Amino acid sequence: LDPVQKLFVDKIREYRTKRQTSGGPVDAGPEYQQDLDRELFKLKQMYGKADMNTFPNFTFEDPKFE
Amino acid sequence: TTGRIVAVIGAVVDVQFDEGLPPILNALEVQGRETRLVLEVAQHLGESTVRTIAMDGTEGLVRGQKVLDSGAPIRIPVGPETLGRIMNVIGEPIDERGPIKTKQFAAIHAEAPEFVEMSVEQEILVTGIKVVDLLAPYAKGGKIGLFGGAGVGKTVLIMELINNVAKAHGGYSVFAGVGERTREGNDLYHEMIESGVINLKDATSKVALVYGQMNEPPGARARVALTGLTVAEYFRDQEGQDVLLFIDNIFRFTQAGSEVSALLGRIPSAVGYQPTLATDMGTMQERITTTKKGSITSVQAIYVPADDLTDPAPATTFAHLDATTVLSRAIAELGIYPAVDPLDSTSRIMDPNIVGSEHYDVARGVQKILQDYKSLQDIIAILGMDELSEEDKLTVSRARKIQRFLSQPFQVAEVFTGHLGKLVPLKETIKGFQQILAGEYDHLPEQAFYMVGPIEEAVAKADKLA
Amino acid sequence: TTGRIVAVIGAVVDVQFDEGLPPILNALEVQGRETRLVLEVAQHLGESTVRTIAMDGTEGLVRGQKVLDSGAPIRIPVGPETLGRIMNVIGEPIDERGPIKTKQFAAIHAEAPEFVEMSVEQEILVTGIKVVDLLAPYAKGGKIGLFGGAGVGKTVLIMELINNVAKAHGGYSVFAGVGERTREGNDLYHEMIESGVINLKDATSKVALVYGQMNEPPGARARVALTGLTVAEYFRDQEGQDVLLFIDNIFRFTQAGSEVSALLGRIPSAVGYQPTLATDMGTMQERITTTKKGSITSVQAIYVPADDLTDPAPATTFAHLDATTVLSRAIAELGIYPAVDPLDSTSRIMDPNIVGSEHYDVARGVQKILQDYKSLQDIIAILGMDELSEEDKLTVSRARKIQRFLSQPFQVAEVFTGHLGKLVPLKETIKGFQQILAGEYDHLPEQAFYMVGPIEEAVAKADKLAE
Amino acid sequence: LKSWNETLTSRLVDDFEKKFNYTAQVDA
Amino acid sequence: HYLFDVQRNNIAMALEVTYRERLHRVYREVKNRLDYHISVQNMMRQKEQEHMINWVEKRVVQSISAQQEKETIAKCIADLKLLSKK
Amino acid sequence: ETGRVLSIGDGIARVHGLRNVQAEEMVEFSSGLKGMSLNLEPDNVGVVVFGNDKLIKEGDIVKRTGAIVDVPVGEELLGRVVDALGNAIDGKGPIGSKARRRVGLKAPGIIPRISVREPMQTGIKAVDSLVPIGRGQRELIIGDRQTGKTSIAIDTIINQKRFNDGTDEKKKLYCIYVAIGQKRSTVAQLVKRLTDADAMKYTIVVSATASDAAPLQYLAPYSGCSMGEYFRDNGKHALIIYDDLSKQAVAYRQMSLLLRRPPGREAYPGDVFYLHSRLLERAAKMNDAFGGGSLTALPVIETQAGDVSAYIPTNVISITDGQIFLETELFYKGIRPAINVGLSVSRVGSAAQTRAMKQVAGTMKLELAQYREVAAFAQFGSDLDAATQQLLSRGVRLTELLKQGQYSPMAIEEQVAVIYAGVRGYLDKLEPSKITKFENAFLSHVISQHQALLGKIRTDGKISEESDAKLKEIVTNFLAGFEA
Ligand SMILES: Nc1ncnc2c1ncn2[C@@H]1O[C@H](COP(=O)(O)OP(=O)(O)NP(=O)(O)O)[C@@H](O)[C@H]1O
Ligand SMILES: Nc1ncnc2c1ncn2[C@@H]1O[C@H](COP(=O)(O)OP(=O)(O)NP(=O)(O)O)[C@@H](O)[C@H]1O
Ligand SMILES: Nc1ncnc2c1ncn2[C@@H]1O[C@H](COP(=O)(O)OP(=O)(O)O)[C@@H](O)[C@H]1O
Ligand SMILES: [Mg+2]
Ligand SMILES: [Mg+2]
Ligand SMILES: [Mg+2]
Repeated sequence: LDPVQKLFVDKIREYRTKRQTSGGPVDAGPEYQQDLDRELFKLKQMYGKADMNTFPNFTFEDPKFE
Repeated sequence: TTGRIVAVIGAVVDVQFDEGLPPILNALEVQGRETRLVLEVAQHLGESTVRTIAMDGTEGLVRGQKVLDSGAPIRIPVGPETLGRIMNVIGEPIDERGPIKTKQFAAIHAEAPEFVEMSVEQEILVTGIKVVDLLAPYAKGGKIGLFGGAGVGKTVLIMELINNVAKAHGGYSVFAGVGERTREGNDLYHEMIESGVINLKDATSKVALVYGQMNEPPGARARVALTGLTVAEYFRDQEGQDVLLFIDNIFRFTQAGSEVSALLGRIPSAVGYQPTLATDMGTMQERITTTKKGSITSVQAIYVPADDLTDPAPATTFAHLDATTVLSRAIAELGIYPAVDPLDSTSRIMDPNIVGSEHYDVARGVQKILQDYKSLQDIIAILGMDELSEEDKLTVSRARKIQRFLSQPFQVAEVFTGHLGKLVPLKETIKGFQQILAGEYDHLPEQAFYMVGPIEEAVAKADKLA
Repeated sequence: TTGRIVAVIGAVVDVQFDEGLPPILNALEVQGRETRLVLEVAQHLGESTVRTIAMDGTEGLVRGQKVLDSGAPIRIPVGPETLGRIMNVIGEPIDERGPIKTKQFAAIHAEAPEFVEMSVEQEILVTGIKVVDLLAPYAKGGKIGLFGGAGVGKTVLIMELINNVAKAHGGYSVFAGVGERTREGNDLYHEMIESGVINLKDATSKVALVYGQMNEPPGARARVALTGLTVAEYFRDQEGQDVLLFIDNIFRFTQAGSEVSALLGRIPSAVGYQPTLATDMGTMQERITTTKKGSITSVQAIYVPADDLTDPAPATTFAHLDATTVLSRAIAELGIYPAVDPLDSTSRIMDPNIVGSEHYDVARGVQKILQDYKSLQDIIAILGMDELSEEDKLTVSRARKIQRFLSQPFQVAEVFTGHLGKLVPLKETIKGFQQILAGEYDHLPEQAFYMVGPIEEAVAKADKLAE
Repeated sequence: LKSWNETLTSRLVDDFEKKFNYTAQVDA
Repeated sequence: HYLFDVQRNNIAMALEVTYRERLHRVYREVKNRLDYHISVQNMMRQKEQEHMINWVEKRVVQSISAQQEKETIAKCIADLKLLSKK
Repeated sequence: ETGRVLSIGDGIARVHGLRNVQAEEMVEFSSGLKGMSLNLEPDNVGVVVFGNDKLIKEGDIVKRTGAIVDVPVGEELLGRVVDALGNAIDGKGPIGSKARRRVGLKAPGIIPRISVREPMQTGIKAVDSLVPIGRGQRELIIGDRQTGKTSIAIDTIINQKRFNDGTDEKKKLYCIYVAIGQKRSTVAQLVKRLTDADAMKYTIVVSATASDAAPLQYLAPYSGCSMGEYFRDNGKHALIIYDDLSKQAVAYRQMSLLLRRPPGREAYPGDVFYLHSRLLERAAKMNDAFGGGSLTALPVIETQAGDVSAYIPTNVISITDGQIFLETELFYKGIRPAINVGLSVSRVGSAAQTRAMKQVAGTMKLELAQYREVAAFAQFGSDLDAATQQLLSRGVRLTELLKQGQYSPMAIEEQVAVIYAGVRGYLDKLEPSKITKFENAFLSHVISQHQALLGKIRTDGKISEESDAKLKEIVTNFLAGFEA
């Protein structure tokens, strides 16, 4: 309990050189981008395919009958 | 690394690794045959030996013979470069059309959709099959089960559904043939090329085919159910798409299990089945599902051994469905096709709040007169029709019409029925029965309602006789 | 000596002994428990090891844990200071009233009353329950059995039995609930304190309670009945007394035996009972008996697994009885409680030279007519009633009356029935039926016999239903 | 006809907040 | 006109149900066109913070494997085990 | 601290070491996986893995926990949805689990208890009149699949709104709902059903399903019990529903067979009775000296083709304090909820109703087991005396009464209302084909008019000649106003 409270510090001498290193998600390589597009399709699914930045116009429909 | 076959029996083989040892589930690779012989670890026996289930014939193997770990599960092609291609249980292609060049891969095993991912979206899926629609409707993105004994018409019914459904359907469909007839595959293939759901010319194909039929080893039948599983899985998730999964026959999966459980060394359970019939199933089964992301409407044909609806296999499977259609030899033998038991097929959406209490009312009204007829069934058999009270003489006649008007000549067996293939829309389904029930037709002969479309073809028929 | 646990599965613990290998049956002691754990020895696997059943759950034990050879078989608080007290499997009291205080103790594994000690005297114990007394009377100091499938009124019967028979009795009673419902023990304690066969104050308690319910292990249940009878075996042999021993449910004894049998090394036998279902029962029923020295009226209740009276458990139980009341689901289902099958129930003393020609001749006459009615039963209900003889619509009429007059509002069943309890003296039962049989009430309608006491109380309902 | 009578009785964020704000039976 | 009024309280009720539907349309569209970004930022703060906390791994496997002076801080903290326990 | 793995397969890990491990003590695995000791043998501990045993490999490391298995407890669980070990799975971040009870608790012996007197209402006419449950009772729901076995247990929790959204601290009933063996697609669709009707708030929902490991279904209904044991042992009222024990048993069988424990009937293991016995005893009605608190338990069993001889269904019936049978036959016949009166029993009888129900239906359970048999005897069109002409002339109407909608309980007061209508003979002259449009009116007519009478009977739970008198006209004031 006295030789362990500072080994939990090897974890923000890096957490540091990361949440400050701007210039893009660090060292990514190709992988980083592709996947951030697949989950950009399916997350663009449950909702629709129209413009998400604009206010949707409105087509309306009459009441059916059984 | 490397290890050796030390025991072989049937599809169960025992490999010894001195260095290292493959996780349970690692596809191994036999080194020494002209044929990719994947093993699949399923047990660590200790003494640095593992026990594996083959994925093909094991004639030839020898005590000795080397095996290489693949470091992974059995992994197969997934993605859109599968549509139109027939692939086997390990991903290898078998339509003799080269390889399946594809970006990514998936493993056949995989944990199942967590509780948060479930979706309670219940919307009706009309089939244009009178019994199914009127009494136990299928649900979009639901699990569907077709129960039948040998020859009652599961395969025909799955086909009719594939036709009345996956022909005019913007979205991907996967068909897994698990341990059934190889000639049924050849048949599907051609039938879907002509109709053009598969296209050899393009990548306009809308269907993927996974096949491991009743000629392949237990292991293969054991697993292939999952290969085709994995495929559908992708189209749901990495595409948030509308997937149609057809399997025929999901039973052969549990059966094949049984064949191997013996030599894997488990102790036999009820009726000889594998100890692990409920979970072996349930893992596999619960992957077939509609999640928040994508959406799978599943239709599984389920064989019933010796017509025993209590046999663990069919028996357990019921738990897993949202709509069930049960086929009885009894009915089929009276030429009532499709052979649907009206009092044994059910859907978890026959509910007025979901189908509108005109539907729910004509349904349970048919379902009632039928089950009233069924009670008289005994006295009519011993004493005869005459001893039937007057009220009851009717309950029969009406019921018997309903019985007959649930028959519907499918657009497939245009060959056995000879008759022209009808497809009846929910409206005229619900209508026609309502009328029959309110006895507008007590003046028409029975036959008049046997094998027709809407209630017109009924009243219409009745004339051509007269 | 001292021994060390070698292995543990479910309810079966093997133990190893440096020196003192305990004889089979010898109760062993588990050192180190927050509550006492005994291990009845069961076999010598050899190499100084013994397999054993636990008289409680083995949650916690550990390979090597300390076990001590208690030197002799489980021993219990046999003696007079057990009355009003709820004992258990191993003696320990559990009504919370601190040690049972006696200096006489007996092993629960006895031998059995030899041939020469057998008493041949049998005399009719009237119960006031019409059906039993008319058709299959119990006998003072004899083995009685209550057969029943689940829910047919087995347990309720035995209550209305302990209410009637065991109240107007000035001897000692020992009720032992083997393997059934804990709810139902608590339930009886308090009824038996309201009536005060158990009195918490004085020492006028006439009822020893031993208990081991469906919540305890197989070890417990397998032996709870061995205990409760050791308890009633004392009150017999000593006093020369009239001990009433009730069990509920002697079935749970063989079932309990079943559960461990597997883990004990037994190829299973038919229906999958122990290969020993037979003798296990024998060297244990053969103790619940009546010697010259004393008498024990015994009233067991037997579960019939799935109602199959041929299931090797209830089946083997029949040999060990002198009078058997068998309960019918089909009767109960018709509302005729107590659902006694007047044609599957039997007494040894249904002999005209024991109950008299009036009694006998009258029972058998009822038995007959009910049987005859059973015979017309699938003519009529499928081929027109009035197509019957004159003789037959008559033997139907009377039969259905007889059949209903056989029901009784039980005093412990008012909660269900809705009518105040009842109880008919033997001779008013004989008379009642003799009459109905004789054609004296062919005018009163059916329901008038349904659930009344003495025959007249039907002539009562005969007008009450009229105007 | 009456069953159709018993079902019915039961029933950049500032560019969205500023833009947010049958009788032929009196015959037949 | 009884058979003629179930239909006059059907139309006065078959429009009560369509005019309520169009009032929850805009909700199911509007609150959606932005509850979208409630997610296009959700997968973003997590995924990044995956590669972010994971990036930790490979820079610490580089810290011990390299730095021969991170083999001294080995025998260190570890000999402080035997002790305490006893 | 613990040792090796000898061999692994099928969720069964043999372990060479752990020499001081408690039997039934949970170990932990190399990969961070919680297991469990069950076979303490000479040279190894067979351990039932509580999850995917792919991660395990020969040689891995197994470490003791010291603890017998336990789970989260207390109000910090209500409204949630936890797996069989207590972990939350509805994605709402951990529960406030200060309270941590053991699963392996034995049940209350004889003294800690008292006769079941406390009415546990289901709001189902059928049940609350002819087979009434009471707090502390075990009443089994048994039946073929798709008969309505669940829409019983659901309709009952959904009934407990009324009491849990009020003042009276005795009438309150917190609900646990184990879900063993089912498919997530359903567990969910079901929570959604609870939520909608707004009942989810007072309701734990432990869920171990199809895909969950074997020992996890074994354990689930126990866990869900401990959670309900707290509510009773601390002076409150719990209703746990195991759905279903059939699937659980199957699971226990798997473990047992894989553990190489020689198989018995239908392959199950010997103690397959003990399993349901012990679990089901743990529901009790604690006596005042212990809290007054209760645990009513509705176990659920599923039969094949009706076969109640099946090993299991016969066991569980021998255990519970009675049961409701279901029967597809009645179902389609129109008798929804399909019950089979004559074959359903409540071993606590009226001792668990209000004296309001009791007065309208206390000898009508032995009447619809004789009007039954006395319409099956004179089925055919002939003649029968002055006594048995009426019993039929009644019953047909009476049954049209227990015919009940779904997801629409009733408060005991209203139940007494309609039951009164017939039982006292204020319907004895009406065509059955109407006895529903009738009730659906005469009960919204005497809620809009006399919240009066309901007030009394609801509260004192009885019908004094007072209350009765008012009725005696409110009724009459209706038959003559329709037909006559
Ligand atoms: N829906 C149908 N309409 C008319 N005739 C049918 C129908 N279905 C089956 N038949 C007839 O009965 C046979 C069985 O069809 P099939 O769908 O193959 O049964 P099955 O469920 O597949 N049993 P099996 O394929 O052997 O495991 C046909 O080949 C027909 O001659
Ligand atoms: N009182 C009722 N009136 C009309 N329909 C009902 C009623 N109760 C239940 N149902 C319907 O009958 C079906 C079966 O109900 P359910 O509770 O799932 O029985 P079950 O035997 O538990 N089904 P399962 O879990 O597959 O065994 C449902 O989908 C309901 O909508
Ligand atoms: N004497 C009786 N009179 C009326 N009904 C009875 C009577 N005895 C039993 N019953 C009915 O049978 C049910 C079960 O009784 P029980 O004796 O506990 O069955 P078991 O035989 O398994 O112990 C009761 O709860 C009750 O409704
Ligand atoms: Mg087929
Ligand atoms: Mg009992
Ligand atoms: Mg259910």
